Amino acid sequence: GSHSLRYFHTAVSRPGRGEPQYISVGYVDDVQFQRCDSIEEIPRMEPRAPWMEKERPEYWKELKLKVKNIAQSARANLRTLLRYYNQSEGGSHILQWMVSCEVGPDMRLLGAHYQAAYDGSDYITLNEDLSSWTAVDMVSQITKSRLESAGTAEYFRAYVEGECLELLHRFLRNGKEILQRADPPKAHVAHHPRPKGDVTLRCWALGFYPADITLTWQKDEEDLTQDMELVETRPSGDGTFQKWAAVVVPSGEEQRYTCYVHHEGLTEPLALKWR
Amino acid sequence: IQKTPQIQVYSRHPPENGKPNILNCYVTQFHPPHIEIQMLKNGKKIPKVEMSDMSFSKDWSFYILAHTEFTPTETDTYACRVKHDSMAEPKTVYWDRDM
Amino acid sequence: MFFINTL
Ligand SMILES: *[C@@H]1O[C@H](CO)[C@@H](O)[C@H](O)[C@H]1NC(C)=O
Ligand code: NA
Ligand code: NA
Ligand code: NA
Repeated sequence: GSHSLRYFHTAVSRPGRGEPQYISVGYVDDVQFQRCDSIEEIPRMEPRAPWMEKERPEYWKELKLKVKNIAQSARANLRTLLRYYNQSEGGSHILQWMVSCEVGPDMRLLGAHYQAAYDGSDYITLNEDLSSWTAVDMVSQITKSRLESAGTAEYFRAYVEGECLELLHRFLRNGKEILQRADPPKAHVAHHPRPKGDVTLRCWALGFYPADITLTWQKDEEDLTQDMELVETRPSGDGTFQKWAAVVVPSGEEQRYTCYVHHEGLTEPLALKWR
Repeated sequence: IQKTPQIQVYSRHPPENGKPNILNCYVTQFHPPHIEIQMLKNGKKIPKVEMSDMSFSKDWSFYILAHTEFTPTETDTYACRVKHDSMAEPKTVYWDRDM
Repeated sequence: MFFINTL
C-alpha cells in the first residue's frame, strides 16, 4: 500500500553524436511521469503520464533550471572521478544515481534513498539513517569524508521532506485513478506438443499492475526450481505487465503439474492446471 | 563494466490472426547505455518503430522498449535486431506466437 | 531532482 517517488539519473562523458550527456526519468511506483535530458547543453523536458498536464508553467521552468544545473555538476563530477581513478582522457565513463522517497497509506514518510554508481558499479550509498554513508573503496571514502564533514545529508533530507514529499503527494492525488490501484493477473496454461513427443506447459500471466509477481510450477510431490524456464517480467506497453513460466513434461502427465501465481491484487495464490 | 543485452519479442495482447495488435521488443540487462534496435517485417525494415525512454534497474543495468503496430497472420514473420558494444555482431530475435 | 557532487 506504500508509494514511492523515484528518479533514475545517468550522466555520460563523451556520449555519441546526438546522445544525452545527462538523462533522468521520474516514476511514481511503476508509472513513468517525465523525461529530462541535456544534449549539447540544451535542456529538454517531456511529460509521460496524464496527470502532468495539471502542472503549472513554473513547474517546468524551475525544472529546466534544475536540469541545466545538474547536468553541469554531473559533468564536473565525471571529470573529478577520472582524475581520482588515474584513468586516461578520451574514453567515455558513466555516472548514475537513484533518488527516492517512500510513504505509507497515511501518507507518512517511511524512508528515502540516495545511491550512486561509477561505470556500472556501486560507488556510494546513503544509509537508512539518512545521515551517514557507505563507501566501497578509498576514492568513495574521500567522498564519504567530504559529505560527512560538510553535513551534506542535511540538504538531502531537506529535499526529501520538501519537494520529494510535495510532488509524491500531488502526483498521487492528481493521478489517483492510475496510481492507487492493483490490477490482478489474468492467468492461463497453454499446451505445446514437441516433436520428440513430450509437452511444453507454459503458464501465462497478463494484464497485471504493479510489476512484482511470482510464478511457480509444482509437481505432485517433486521440486521444479531447476526445471522451469522463467522470462523476465515485461511491459505490455499500455501500463500493465506480463510474464510466463514453462516446464517440459511427459505426454500423459500434464494434470500432475500446477502453476501458482502470487500478486498484490490477489487475496490468495491462483492455482492453474492445463485445460 | 560491460553487460550483454537480453532480448524478448512478444505481443501486447494474445495474438489472433487478422486482429491489430502491438509488437514489443524489450531489451534489458545491458551496459553501457548506447544501443541500436531495428524491427523487420518479412525482411523489410519497419520505419515507424517507437522507442520508450531508456531507464535502469537496481543493478545499474539499462532497459528500453521498442514497439510498433502489427497484425499477426499465418504467413508474416517479424524480427527485432539488436546491436550493443558488448557484441561482435547484431543479434536477431524472431517473434514466436507461442512465447 | 537532486545531485550531490561527490568530489
Ligand atoms: C591514483 O594515484 C594516486 C597517487 O597519486 C593513488 O593514491 C591512488 O591510489 C591511485 N588510484 C588507483 C586506482 O590506482
Ligand atoms: Na519454455
Ligand atoms: Na505489489
Ligand atoms: Na497442469
